[PDB]
Amino acid sequence: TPSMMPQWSYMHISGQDASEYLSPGLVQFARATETYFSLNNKFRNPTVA
Amino acid sequence: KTAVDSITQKKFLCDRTLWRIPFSSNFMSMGALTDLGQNLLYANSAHALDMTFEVDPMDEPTLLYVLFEVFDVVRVHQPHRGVIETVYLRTPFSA
Amino acid sequence: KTAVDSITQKKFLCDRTLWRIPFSSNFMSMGALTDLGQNLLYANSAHALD
Amino acid sequence: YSGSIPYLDGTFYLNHTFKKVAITFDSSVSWPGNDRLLTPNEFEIKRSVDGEGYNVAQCNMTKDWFLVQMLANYNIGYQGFYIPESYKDRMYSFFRNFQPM
Amino acid sequence: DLRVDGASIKFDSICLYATFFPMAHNTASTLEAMLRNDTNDQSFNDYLSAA
Amino acid sequence: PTHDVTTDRSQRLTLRFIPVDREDTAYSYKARFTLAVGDNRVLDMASTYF
Repeated sequence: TPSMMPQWSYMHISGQDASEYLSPGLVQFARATETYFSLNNKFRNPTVA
Repeated sequence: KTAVDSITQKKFLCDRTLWRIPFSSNFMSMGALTDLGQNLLYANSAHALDMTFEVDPMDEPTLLYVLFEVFDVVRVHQPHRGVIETVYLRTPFSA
Repeated sequence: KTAVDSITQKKFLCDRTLWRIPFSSNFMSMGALTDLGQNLLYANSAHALD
Repeated sequence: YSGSIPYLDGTFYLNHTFKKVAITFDSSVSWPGNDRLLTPNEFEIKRSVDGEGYNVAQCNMTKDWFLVQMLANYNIGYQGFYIPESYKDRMYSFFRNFQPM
Repeated sequence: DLRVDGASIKFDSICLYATFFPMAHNTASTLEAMLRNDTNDQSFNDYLSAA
Repeated sequence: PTHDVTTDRSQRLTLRFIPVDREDTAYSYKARFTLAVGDNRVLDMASTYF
């Protein structure tokens, strides 16, 4: 990988998932009050064919 | 009884859309980032591109509108109160 | 080009409904039974209404 | 009289005649308190055409009341308004029968 | 065209508006702490997307 | 939920902000504002409309 390893992985273009690159506390918190105050639309989920 | 000899014209209308062409081995949409974007042969070097269009004639000046479907992302970070920092990344055509 | 001086009126129609005010601290609907109902400021004593 | 009966039919046509409403407990407190709302001590539905500090959506409607009704119907507004979803809003709802003229 | 037809316009007053969720205070401070650490930054991607 | 959602120390629900600087020309109309989100709150652009 002579070109773009942490660059591509940085912007969440490819690699991990929202439930994987966060502190456990934040994930638990989102699970808690997802109903009346959403947050999920604030972080990309990369997808690769 | 007294009809007359005729020929036929055919055409169609496709207003309110765009013409699309994906970039894959089989034109399908298997993911947000296609496979061929990750093929080395178009990824580890440089190449030149040529496009040729042929369209119906018109009477007055027109414009050809070309969109290169690409990636463009922004990331935002807030370390301390009262300071906000951002980084924009543009995919090919970032110059 | 011959029109005259004018003023403007505005109004609205919203037939076929009810006007609601729910019991909450933020007017949301987080459950059939609401907090301020359970809240001991209005779940421990008695008062009158106007 | 033998027309439609609003008290049982479900048809109402007199909502727009309200001006203002106030609530009080034991002659000392306002049910929405702690300065939650712009006109803290009383809900404002439609100001007279003159009171042009607080209209919304080109009708003669106060912002506060619009916000309150929208929220109490669909928990929408804390994340910016938009057309509510279809299934969540049925015929007798609020947003289906709102007309500005 | 509307430049030659004498259609004009004049802005007088402009204001700005916002609304807040009256979240529980300590919970709000917890959320702020949860979000200020670097490894939980935010990302966003315009739709259209292209040149 | 009974608690741990909504405080009751007095706080406004909606904020109105005034321009502090405004400039005009034949075509442009420029404005500036001091958006001051107070201590211990969270605000969402969404709810921002000129």
